[PDB]
Amino acid sequence: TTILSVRKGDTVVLLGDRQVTLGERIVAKSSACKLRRINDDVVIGFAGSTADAISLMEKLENKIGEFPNQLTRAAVELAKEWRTDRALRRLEASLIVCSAEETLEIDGQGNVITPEADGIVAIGSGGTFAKAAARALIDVDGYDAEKIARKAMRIATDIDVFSNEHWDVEVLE
Amino acid sequence: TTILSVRKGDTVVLLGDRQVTLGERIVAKSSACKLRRINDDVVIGFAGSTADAISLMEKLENKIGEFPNQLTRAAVELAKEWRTDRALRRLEASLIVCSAEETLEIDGQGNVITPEADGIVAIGSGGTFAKAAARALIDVDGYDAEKIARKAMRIATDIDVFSNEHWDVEVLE
Amino acid sequence: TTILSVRKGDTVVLLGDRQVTLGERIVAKSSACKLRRINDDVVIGFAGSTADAISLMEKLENKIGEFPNQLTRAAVELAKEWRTDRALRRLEASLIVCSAEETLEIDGQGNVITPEADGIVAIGSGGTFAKAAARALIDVDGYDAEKIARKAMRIATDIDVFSNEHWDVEVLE
Amino acid sequence: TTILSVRKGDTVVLLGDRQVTLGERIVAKSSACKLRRINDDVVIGFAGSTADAISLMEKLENKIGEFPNQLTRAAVELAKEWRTDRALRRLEASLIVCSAEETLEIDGQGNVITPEADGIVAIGSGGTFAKAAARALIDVDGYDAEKIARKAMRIATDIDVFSNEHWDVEVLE
Amino acid sequence: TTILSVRKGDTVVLLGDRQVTLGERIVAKSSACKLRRINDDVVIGFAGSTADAISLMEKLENKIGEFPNQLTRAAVELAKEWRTDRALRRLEASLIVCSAEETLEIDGQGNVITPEADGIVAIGSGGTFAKAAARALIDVDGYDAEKIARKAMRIATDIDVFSNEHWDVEVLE
Amino acid sequence: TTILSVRKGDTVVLLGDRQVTLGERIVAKSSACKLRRINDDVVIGFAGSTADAISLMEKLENKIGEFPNQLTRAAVELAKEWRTDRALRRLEASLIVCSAEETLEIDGQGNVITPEADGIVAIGSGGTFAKAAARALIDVDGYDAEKIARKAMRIATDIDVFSNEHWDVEVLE
Amino acid sequence: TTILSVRKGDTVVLLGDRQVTLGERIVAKSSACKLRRINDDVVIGFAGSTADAISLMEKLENKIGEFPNQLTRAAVELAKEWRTDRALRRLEASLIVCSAEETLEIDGQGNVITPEADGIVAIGSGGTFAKAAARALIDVDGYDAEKIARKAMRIATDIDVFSNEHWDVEVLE
Amino acid sequence: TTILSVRKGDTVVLLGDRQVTLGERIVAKSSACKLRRINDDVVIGFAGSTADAISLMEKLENKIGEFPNQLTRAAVELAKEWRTDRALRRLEASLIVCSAEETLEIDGQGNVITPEADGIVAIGSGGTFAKAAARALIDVDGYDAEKIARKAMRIATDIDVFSNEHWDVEVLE
Amino acid sequence: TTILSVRKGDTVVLLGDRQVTLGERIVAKSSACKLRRINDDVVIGFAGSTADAISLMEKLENKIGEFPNQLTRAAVELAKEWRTDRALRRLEASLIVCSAEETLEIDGQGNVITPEADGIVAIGSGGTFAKAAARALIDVDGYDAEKIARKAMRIATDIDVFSNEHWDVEVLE
Amino acid sequence: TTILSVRKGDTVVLLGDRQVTLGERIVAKSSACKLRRINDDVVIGFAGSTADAISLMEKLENKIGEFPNQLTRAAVELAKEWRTDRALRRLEASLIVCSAEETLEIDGQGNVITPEADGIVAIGSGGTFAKAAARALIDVDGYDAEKIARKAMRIATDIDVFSNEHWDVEVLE
Amino acid sequence: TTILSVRKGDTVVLLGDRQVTLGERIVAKSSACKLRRINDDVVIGFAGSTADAISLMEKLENKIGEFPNQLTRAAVELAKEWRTDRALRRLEASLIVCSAEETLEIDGQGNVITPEADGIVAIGSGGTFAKAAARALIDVDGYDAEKIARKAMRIATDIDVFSNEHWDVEVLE
Ligand SMILES: [Mg+2]
Ligand SMILES: [Mg+2]
Ligand SMILES: [Mg+2]
Ligand SMILES: [Mg+2]
Ligand SMILES: [Mg+2]
Ligand SMILES: [Mg+2]
Ligand SMILES: [Mg+2]
Ligand SMILES: [Mg+2]
Ligand SMILES: [Mg+2]
Ligand SMILES: [Mg+2]
Ligand SMILES: [Mg+2]
Repeated sequence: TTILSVRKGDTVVLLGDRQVTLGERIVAKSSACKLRRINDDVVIGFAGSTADAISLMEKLENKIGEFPNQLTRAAVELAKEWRTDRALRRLEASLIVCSAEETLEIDGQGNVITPEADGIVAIGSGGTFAKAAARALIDVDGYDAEKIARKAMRIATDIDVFSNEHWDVEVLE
Repeated sequence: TTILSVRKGDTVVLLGDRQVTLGERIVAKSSACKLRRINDDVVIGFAGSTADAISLMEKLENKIGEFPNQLTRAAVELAKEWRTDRALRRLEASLIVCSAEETLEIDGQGNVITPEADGIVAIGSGGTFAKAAARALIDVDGYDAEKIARKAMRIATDIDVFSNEHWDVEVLE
Repeated sequence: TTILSVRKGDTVVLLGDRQVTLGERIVAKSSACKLRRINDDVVIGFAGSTADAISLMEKLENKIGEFPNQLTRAAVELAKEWRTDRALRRLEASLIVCSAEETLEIDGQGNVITPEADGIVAIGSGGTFAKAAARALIDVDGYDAEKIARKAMRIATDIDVFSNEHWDVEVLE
Repeated sequence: TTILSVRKGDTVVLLGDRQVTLGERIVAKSSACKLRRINDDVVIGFAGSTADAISLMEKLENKIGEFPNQLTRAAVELAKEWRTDRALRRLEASLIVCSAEETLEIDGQGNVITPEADGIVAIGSGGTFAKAAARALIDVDGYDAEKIARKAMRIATDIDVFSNEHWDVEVLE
Repeated sequence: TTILSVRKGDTVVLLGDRQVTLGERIVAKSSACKLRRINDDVVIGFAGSTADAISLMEKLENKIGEFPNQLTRAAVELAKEWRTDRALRRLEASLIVCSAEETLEIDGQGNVITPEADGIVAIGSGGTFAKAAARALIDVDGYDAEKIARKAMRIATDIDVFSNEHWDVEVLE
Repeated sequence: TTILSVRKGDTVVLLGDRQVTLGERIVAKSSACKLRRINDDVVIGFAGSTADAISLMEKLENKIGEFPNQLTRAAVELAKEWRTDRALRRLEASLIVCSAEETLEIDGQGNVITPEADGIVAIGSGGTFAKAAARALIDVDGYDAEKIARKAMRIATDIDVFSNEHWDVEVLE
Repeated sequence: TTILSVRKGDTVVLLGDRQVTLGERIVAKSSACKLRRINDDVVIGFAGSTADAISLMEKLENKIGEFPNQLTRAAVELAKEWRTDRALRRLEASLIVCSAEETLEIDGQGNVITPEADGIVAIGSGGTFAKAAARALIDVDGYDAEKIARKAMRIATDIDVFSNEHWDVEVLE
Repeated sequence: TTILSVRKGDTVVLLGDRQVTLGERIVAKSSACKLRRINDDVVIGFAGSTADAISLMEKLENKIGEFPNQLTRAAVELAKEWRTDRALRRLEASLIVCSAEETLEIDGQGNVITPEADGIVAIGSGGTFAKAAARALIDVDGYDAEKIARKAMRIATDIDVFSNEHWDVEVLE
Repeated sequence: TTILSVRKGDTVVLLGDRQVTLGERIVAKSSACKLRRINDDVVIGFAGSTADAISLMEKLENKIGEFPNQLTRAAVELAKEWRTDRALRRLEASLIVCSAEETLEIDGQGNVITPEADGIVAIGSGGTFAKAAARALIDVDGYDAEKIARKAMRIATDIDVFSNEHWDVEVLE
Repeated sequence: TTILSVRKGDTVVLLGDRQVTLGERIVAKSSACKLRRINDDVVIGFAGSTADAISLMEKLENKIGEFPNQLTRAAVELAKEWRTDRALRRLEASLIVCSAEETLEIDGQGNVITPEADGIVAIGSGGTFAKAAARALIDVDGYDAEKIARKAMRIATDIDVFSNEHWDVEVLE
Repeated sequence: TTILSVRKGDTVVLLGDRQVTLGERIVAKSSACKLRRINDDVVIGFAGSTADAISLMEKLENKIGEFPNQLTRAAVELAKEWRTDRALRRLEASLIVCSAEETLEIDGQGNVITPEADGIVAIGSGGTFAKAAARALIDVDGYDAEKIARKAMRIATDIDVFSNEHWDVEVLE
């Protein structure tokens, strides 16, 4: 999987590939969407199984419900619960949560990561390749957020045998 | 095990072999049915033990009871429960769920997989071989769903030492 | 251990050897009975320790109590419980359950296995050898159920270092 | 450890050595008693730690309280509980239970073993050596139960680096 | 694999199935012959890869060349070399060597096994099942060597997921 | 990797993908040719590293040099050497060798495999998927060897994360 | 395996059972001789495969050839070679070497063991049980060497699942 | 991670680096703060994930709430709970707790460590290097607490591949 | 750690070193007291973490509260609880408990060990060295309890890399 | 380590960082050069230890000596030797070999990899990140080879905890 | 072990502790010298066993003999041989080689490390602690090389349970 978010200027994008892999060996679906809206202001992308990811999304919605305009706090509360709940701990996933304003990466080790100044966040087997590629373009004139994101996904997914070339795209802002 | 579903035209079929293997070594039964009807509109096939599969079937019936004509939703709710319930998580199985309209694959990793456009879904040690074979025939003139499914089962079960040549067949639509 | 059941004609037999082995290397008892009656219609043989086997027998009696004339259903319910109960899952055993009418094999993987048409079921380290031997004799004129079972036990228990030549015998139907 | 019981004629003996070993390496006590009376009619010897063994003794007393003159049943009920109780299962021990009439060996695998006709039972790292030695003497004129037991302990404990030459002795029956 | 030899009366047979399995998972060929003649008086069947088996056959021919009418000695010399040669020891195979007069089983553990009085020898994942089945029939009137062998192969190969129903047959003697 | 050969009619084809994967994780080259001609009559494809595959190719050329029109024999001699040479045994590869007349698969387990009647052979992580797909089309009117091979490669390489969509093609015949 | 030697008075006996076990689970031969003469004065019994044991026997003959009337030295030289030769070190076996005068046990750890004053030596899975039994009888009036050895083999082989009741016997010294 | 506290004179400092590392191989954030105030008198630094560390911080706040002016006791009570709570035990973290007066190190092994007279405490992969460096400077004229801490962080974080050069600083007192 | 108790004459001493080691690699504190008084008559030393040891101390105080002048009984009850409580079982520690009259060693294996006649008890990585040294001096004229204990601690802590030369001393008694 | 080569236009650059890491955890040198010239036309960079890398360099010089103007062939011959030589196979390294004309990557798996059309090759823990970054810039106006390489090294070495910011640079062309 | 070298000004020192540890557990000698002169200009310290270290010293003397005033080259040639010689590779050691002019660290991974500008090099379990401490003092007025080295050794050896407080000292330059 490769989920990438680039914020540049008045815009932020989120991309994910669509490959589901079994046994680290075979592609079982090449057209699975890994991004979900949860309102007008917030989208989220996931690496991990449908069930794991969705269970964690729902718990996150509850944390946004409780802390309505502190995205970061909700994220942290989610991570806290995730690490202490026996059930949740049996799940593997990583999430990126995106608003017009903030972007957060949350994993099952309990890290809650915001971008450096460059506005770049990524998860998945392909994520680091994407981050690298994006960073190469972040300060180059003519490259808006989307263009950066697309070129980086191409590069990352070409590299990552566990990610494909078919992407979902969200934009905010 | 090999369970295969092919949807072509106004018809969908589901096939499963009948081999039960112990210790990945020996055949203990060559005549076990791996398909269950649960009403007029829905059949389901399983890879895994009688007990594990059935326990998961029953939880799925409950999810259909609660979400009566959203087969996909029921599947997703099942997967959610399966991944978070301590007990269910100790079970190994995979399911394919078939209606006139939809087909879903659900596993214990929490994946919920629908076919690509070709209408093909399969699980079990033989499943991917069957999917490959079916995809070779999906767009070929003269091959309806049943004929495709039978030829692919022959091929896949000939290859998979854990699947046999005796099949159960369901048809819908 | 070797527990074998052969049904031929209007007769069924159940045999078990009497060896208890420790550490997979030394015989601690050569005279342990591995068969138990639980009413007039039903006997049961076990591979596994006295305690594990009996605990599972008692849970099975309860399942027969709840589903009085569906031996098969009780068996399945037992298997279901066995697979989902944390405690039961820590036990190693396999059972064969015999009535005049039905014979079932239940193991800790959650399989519930009925014989093929040949009426033969067996468990234990020696079970598959016994099954093979019995099958060779099932359709031969002059061999009733008991005679088949005895010859197959000789053969299987000669081969299995974990089974001995001393057998308990039940007859029904 | 070596605990040995020999029943011959109108007499039964129980012996245990007195060595406590740590880390399978060093002797921490050479004068620990491994036998306990629990009334006039019943003694018991243990292999395993003081705490484990005693916890299991107490549960056994309760089983004798409930089944007052079925020593064998109590033993079996104890084994049943031991195997299903999460807590008890974390204990390592083996026990021999002796009355004028019966002798039983119970372990943490859930075996409940009575002697063959020769009246010999043993547990511990040294137990099998002792059994062998005792059996050599069981049918020899001039050797009563005690004499057999002592000679066998000498032999077994000389062999077993985890047992010593200092023994506790009980006689009944 | 299943290679079986039955000697009864003035006749001996050797059978082998034809399944080649990769990764203990998939059938790569269902029509591979596992028997070789090496002159008028001697045939040999193998479990193991073409290359391993043949390399060992050739070394065996050399041992027969050197010890021309002591089949048993040749076998033993082969086993001796096989166990001490670094190269040969990296091979996995088992062989059965058959003449009008003698039958020997040789493996990579260095065992050299001749039949018991019943004239039955077998190797391969299926071998023991076959032996069991054959032994059940060895003393039954009407069953010559071939008939026994065929029925046993059916039974064994039906059981062994790593053996198939297509057999090669040699007869001597 | 996916290397596939289909012989139908007076024609045989050989295809290989071009992906090189490191650490089972990342694509390091997407344009590597895995097929080599060695004269006018013989081509060969490999799964494995450039160095391992080539070393084995050269030893195979020598075997053809020595046994000029027994392709099968050369293959077998190669396999024999490969399995007994200490150095060669440290290599991982699989080969398919193709002439107008014969096709062979050789691996590092020492198997030498010829097609069944359907004329199909394949190796690599994607090979079995390709074989399945090809077999589905082998007897269907309109599908010559090349067309079969291309469709099966699409299917297999779409499935195998370790194979790509860029193929080299040889034809003979 | 159980090989036992008892020296009492002006007599020494050597016994071995005849069971060959594969995979530590099935008996492949119940009639294999584990004793070999090598001249008029010296016999030897082995635990381990025919090939390993014989290879080591032959090296021992050479050591006796070089040190003709120091049985003990030959034994030690053999052990020395066995421990330093790469090839020999890959073999599993233990030997007992018997003359009218001396008895030695040699293993693959490089121990060379002579009896205590009681004249008893034993190897194999069953060896220590046999030693224990023999020691119980060594000093009892009426038991000559053979009688002791036979009773101890019964006892040890009854206990050892890897030894049987069929014995070869040599007498000297 | 490197968290360091140096107390010298009427001043104490606490430093932490800002690197978050994934998979022990890649830096995911170089600007994460690892220090938290919890009132006017007490700050705390952590090695471990945001979620684990914060969960443990909150439990510590509760312990300070219950034992208001025994920092050391709270620390010990926290450690006690941490070691006995199933959930907490699944977390990896280490903490340093600092007041004007006391400094404590608490880890998941249940150690509660106060500085030696030199006033130095440190945790993390880099902690022991920092301790070593600080100790070299503790008694040297001209080096106040901050200066010592800064130089030791440079040194330790230069060495530790899992710590970076960007530090957060607290001073008390 | 090294905790040692020597009782000689009308005096008993208890000593412990002060080293705390992390990761079996580094000294984190060289001045940690490992002895605690709990009233006028009883002191106790521990090997293990502050938290584990203290938790177990407190449970021991409760056992003394309940069995006020049976120190041995309290110890045994503690051990019983410790071995059956899920939480306590996750702790590693060993204790020595000392009164004017009795001395006991308790570990997490559930052993409860009293001295031999020589009045010596010790725990920790250095404990057995200390016991050896003390036993060498126990019967030598001029050496009272304290002098013995000090010399043995020197010797043992010089040897044990996990114990240091700084000791806490208690005397009774 | 990060070694990167970018060829763009009539220029090629080769960069390597200078960090040497021990135990995958501490930096032992931050100023080690990982590039070596070997004549006027050819430079080479290495990941791996000085000794391993240099040993392999010297063998490569010999291969260039033997195949003077086929850089690619030398590389392949080196890889061949490296994979078959027992000694060389014990070394861990990867190399990049650069001339004005060709660039090759050689590893210990025996891969020999040339760049895609983009002219980019990289090895080391950081290599794939550098490749990703370089690829993002390869086709952008204003970025010559050096500028691309420098920016990609910054990015990759920022990410790779096993690479640093200090680089050696060669230019050809 | 801790071997440390500090070069400052016109002077270089080399120190080593004297502790030999067995089984990572016990000190077997506290007075072993780990430094050797090999002429007037060169000393060397080692971590590792006497035999390993000395064998490697001798090979190094030969390399200095061959490259008389290129200390660095000799070191590199030694490392080269060490990594390719089968025998040498079975040794564990690390060395520091010191002259008036150069200092080199050589290990069994094949690294050859010279100091950074600060002139500090160290090996052994304690080495990194020493390096850290030394670096803290390197630029501080009043601290010559020896004084730095001594203070760092104190600190490092106090930390490292595998190093002691007794040091050997050489001075040059
Ligand atoms: Mg890809
Ligand atoms: Mg099949
Ligand atoms: Mg048997
Ligand atoms: Mg002893
Ligand atoms: Mg089969
Ligand atoms: Mg693919
Ligand atoms: Mg036996
Ligand atoms: Mg750093
Ligand atoms: Mg010490
Ligand atoms: Mg870095
Ligand atoms: Mg120290």
